Amino acid sequence: DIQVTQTPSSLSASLGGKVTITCKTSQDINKFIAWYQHKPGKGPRLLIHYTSTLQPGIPSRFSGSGSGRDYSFSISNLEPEDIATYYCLQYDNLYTFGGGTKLEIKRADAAPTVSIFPPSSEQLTSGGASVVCFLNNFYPKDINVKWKIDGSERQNGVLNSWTDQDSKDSTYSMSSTLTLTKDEYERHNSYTCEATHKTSTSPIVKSFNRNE
Amino acid sequence: NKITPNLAEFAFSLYRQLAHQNSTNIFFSPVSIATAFAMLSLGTKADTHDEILEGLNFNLTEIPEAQIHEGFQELLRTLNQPDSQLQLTTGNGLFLSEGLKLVDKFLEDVKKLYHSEAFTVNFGDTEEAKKQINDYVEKGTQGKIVDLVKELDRDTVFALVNYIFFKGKWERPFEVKDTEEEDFHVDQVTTVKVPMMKRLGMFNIQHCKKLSSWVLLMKYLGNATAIFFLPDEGKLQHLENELTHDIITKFLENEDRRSASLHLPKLSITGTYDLKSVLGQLGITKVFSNGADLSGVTEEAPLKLSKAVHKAVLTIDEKGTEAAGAMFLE
Amino acid sequence: IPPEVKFNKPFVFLMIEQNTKSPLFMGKVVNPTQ
Amino acid sequence: DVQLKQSGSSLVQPSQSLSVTCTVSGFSLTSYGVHWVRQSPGKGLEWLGVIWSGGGTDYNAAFISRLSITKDNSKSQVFFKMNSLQARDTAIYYCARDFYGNYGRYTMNYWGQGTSVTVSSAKTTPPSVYPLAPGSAANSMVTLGCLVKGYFPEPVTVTWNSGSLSSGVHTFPAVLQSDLYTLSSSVTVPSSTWPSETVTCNVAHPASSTKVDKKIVPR
Repeated sequence: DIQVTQTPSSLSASLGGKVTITCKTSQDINKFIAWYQHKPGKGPRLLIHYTSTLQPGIPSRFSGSGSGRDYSFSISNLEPEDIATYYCLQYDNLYTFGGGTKLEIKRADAAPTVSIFPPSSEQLTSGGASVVCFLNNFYPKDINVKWKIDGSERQNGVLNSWTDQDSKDSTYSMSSTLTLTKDEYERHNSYTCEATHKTSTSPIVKSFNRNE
Repeated sequence: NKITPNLAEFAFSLYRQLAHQNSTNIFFSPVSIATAFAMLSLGTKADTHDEILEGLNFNLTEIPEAQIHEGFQELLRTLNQPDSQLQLTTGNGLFLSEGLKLVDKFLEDVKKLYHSEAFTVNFGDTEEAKKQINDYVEKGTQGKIVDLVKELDRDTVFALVNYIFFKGKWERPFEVKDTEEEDFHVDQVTTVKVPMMKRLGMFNIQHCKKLSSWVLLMKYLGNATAIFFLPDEGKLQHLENELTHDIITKFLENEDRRSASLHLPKLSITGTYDLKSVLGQLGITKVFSNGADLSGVTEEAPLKLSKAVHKAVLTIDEKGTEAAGAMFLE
Repeated sequence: IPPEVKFNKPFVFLMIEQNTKSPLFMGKVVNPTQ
Repeated sequence: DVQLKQSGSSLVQPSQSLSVTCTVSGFSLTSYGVHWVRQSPGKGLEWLGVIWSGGGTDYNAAFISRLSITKDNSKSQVFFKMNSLQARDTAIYYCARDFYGNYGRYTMNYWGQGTSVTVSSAKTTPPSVYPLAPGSAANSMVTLGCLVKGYFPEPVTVTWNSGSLSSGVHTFPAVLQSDLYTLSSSVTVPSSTWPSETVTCNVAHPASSTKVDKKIVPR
């Protein structure tokens, strides 16, 4: 029943910089807090127990402190191998994980490369029509995509998916798919995806005409 | 295993050291003692290192070090392998002072080859440090070895612990109602009454001319066997002198059985050994000296061993045998 | 008549694990009243 | 030599129960407690319960009516059971072991490898593969794509020219669409290379024993 508030839930940090995560508990946990690193496809790895005790082999980059209800965890000299999700765990009265902090790499801003694609003829023979928009290699991850049909905005039937931070250049990419019926699709002419991103005050606009 | 012959000869070398000390009940774990020192040797160099492994009855020219450690890796994994009828567990724990500047290769080697757990301990809080080491051993031995460490220097830099736990049932157990008080001849003129388990049955029992002894093989359910050697009158020293790994293997290969009336005492034995001086007589000395080279553990400051303590406990009764051992290096 | 085999004087023993043949424990009993 | 090994990954129908076994070695269950933890997609780690060395149990309060943890000391097995599963119970389920955390308290370490659980009434379904080519009217580089629509279960694998186009590829995580999965993949190549040279996406769906090659042709 002990509640744990871990903050921030996500953090962009610079290589070589320092990051600090805090965990606040709903009552005194008497320094029984531990910290874990979690990478995809791996088991959680114990870094610290009893607030500040590092496990053997854990680099000196990692440290923890606190008491009562307020704890903190820090990574100094951030390295690429430290990019992971981190969790605190109170183990004073049963067990409660904090909500996690997903750590990502800071880099220079990059505008997205935007590409729009009409539905294929194959898909139309199944009676459906998906319009696809790729928004590739941008930074930071925050981005909004708008679909417009013959001028008016459409929100129903849109599915979005984002890649994780790119292993080649640490950018993000995103796919947006607007799915309509074939009959719906052939009732309109102009289809547009608009990308709004901090790299420009003006959105990036890509479109096609169904009859062109 | 390519190291089992060496472990058996180490058993007999260490036994003979312990038997040369008045007469007392002897009970120890060869595997526990050897595993702890072989694991420690990963952090040693030069003469310090060669003395340890040679004191475990390895010739480093005949079996290279990498083969020795792979031998222990596979041995330990096999002793721990799943088994439903026999309980058998063994583990190694490395307890390291906070801020000891640890050589990473040593930590990686003991985790891979000796399956070691590793813990950060503040030996300055002596009650909590002792509690953790004693907790590791008590849980490993399922309550049989309690409070192994009573005094622990607050300036301790590391401790290395092995435990082993064994609990087996006799393939053919005794009946409690047939156990009776009978004489045990502690010498040629003195007897004491002891509870003696008794069964008339089919036993694997042979007389050995090389040993001048009767040899009984008592099988456990699962993958273990106890071998008992009953020397002929006046031949206990001869028996101790002639034990070899080749002789033991020959007995294990015989599966024949014959009718006999067996009388076997219940046993409850505990002993604590300071192994420093007897291991010294087996050649392991530099590691306990100011010249010890433990620079594979840490390069920050010179380090040596000051203590090598082994405790082992045994219960034999009508159902089977329970035994545990712990080896503590500091 | 089956022989009587009495472990009623000092004796030696070994406990062996079957797969490895390794010597898990070794002992000598000189006096079981310990 | 402390090991925790879990049973294979499961498909559970909605409203039915989930069973996972954790088999341990290198220690006795009479000496240490074994925990269960899950991680849902896009969520954090969540502790579910524990069975103590003595056989007592404790559970996350939000699951008390749903969970059961039992064990067999002599077989070194721990058994996790959860009833009435729904879509939001899809997650990776882990076992983990007590680890000395000072003054008699224990934290978690020595994690099992995880059991991926998907809760769904879907049937195995091959994907449709649709080419993404730029509109008739549309520089130095050109982007093409493939839309892999309506398959179950995960995963599918996508390559381009049999993996020869490695740089320039983005394959996006699948999303649920009509109780089936959909993903897309893009490839970016020099415009001197397409359409003058063929570009093909190769899609594999092992669960249905399907491979599809789809050449991207200009519109």
